[PDB]
Amino acid sequence: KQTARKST
Amino acid sequence: VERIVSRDIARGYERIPIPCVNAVDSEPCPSNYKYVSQNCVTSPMNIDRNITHLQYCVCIDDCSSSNCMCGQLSMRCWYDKDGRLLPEFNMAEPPLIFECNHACSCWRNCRNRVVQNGLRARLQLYRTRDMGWGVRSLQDIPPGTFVCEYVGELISDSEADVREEDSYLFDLDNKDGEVYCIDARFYGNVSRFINHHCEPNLVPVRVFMAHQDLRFPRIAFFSTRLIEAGEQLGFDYGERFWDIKGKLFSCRCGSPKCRHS
Ligand SMILES: Nc1ncnc2c1ncn2[C@@H]1O[C@H](CSCC[C@H](N)C(=O)O)[C@@H](O)[C@H]1O
Ligand SMILES: [Zn+2]
Ligand SMILES: [Zn+2]
Ligand SMILES: [Zn+2]
Ligand SMILES: [Zn+2]
Repeated sequence: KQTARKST
Repeated sequence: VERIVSRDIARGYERIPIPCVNAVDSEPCPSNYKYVSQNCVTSPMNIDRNITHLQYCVCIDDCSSSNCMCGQLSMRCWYDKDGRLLPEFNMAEPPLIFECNHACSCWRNCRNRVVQNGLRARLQLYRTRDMGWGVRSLQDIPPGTFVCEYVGELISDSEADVREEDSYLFDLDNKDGEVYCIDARFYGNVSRFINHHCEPNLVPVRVFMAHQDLRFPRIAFFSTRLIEAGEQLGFDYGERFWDIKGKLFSCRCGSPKCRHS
């Protein structure tokens, strides 16, 4: 992705 | 020395105050966002809220038996009589939790309701020495306790991909396809301030309460061990965060087992 994502 | 810069960052929207303190510098309480205690939307999300689409239980007790259909959906009900996750709960690979809802035959005080009762732990927003604002616990938190929910603005994966300020995005599903994300940048609760830790004392769990639209789980943090009074809260942001941010800065969690330093 183009942006940082927190995730499980 | 410590200055209390807010009585309550939540303005009375939580069951207890969440004060903010600063023992580090001259900064006042952060105010560049709007505190909300429940998820919101800007653009419509079309969550399925058809009451007839809910799976529900027909329990004649307090939902602590083998026979609770909501427990069955969750694999089993993972909550003990104190609302804590059972030792058997897989923290490495958490199941989906389906709490009881308004379509169930049970009472509002049944066993299978924890996250829907909201934040109750005494938390505090504070100024850290080298990671901006962080969140600590003011009291001992036993293992498996619900601590807080990741709340913010519900957006599409596509929209999240054009949000320049990306430090507060949380993907609800890791798969490709129709996927959604909570952005806590503009609207968020205390969880927006929880820093990353490589050996975390919180784990995020996907939970369903008032609706069961699988596109829109709610994110609940549970403690993974005893959290002692004063301890900073942390969870593992995961690889989709550090894949991007690791090119810009290194992890300062301080763990001997740090994986992003
Ligand atoms: N383990 C860590 N090491 C270095 N920076 C961290 C970190 N955990 C969180 N952060 C910082 O906090 C951001 C997430 S938002 C978390 C709250 C933030 N400290 C604030 O003051 O608003 C990250 O992009 C990074 O800037
Ligand atoms: Zn039941
Ligand atoms: Zn039920
Ligand atoms: Zn019930
Ligand atoms: Zn680390």
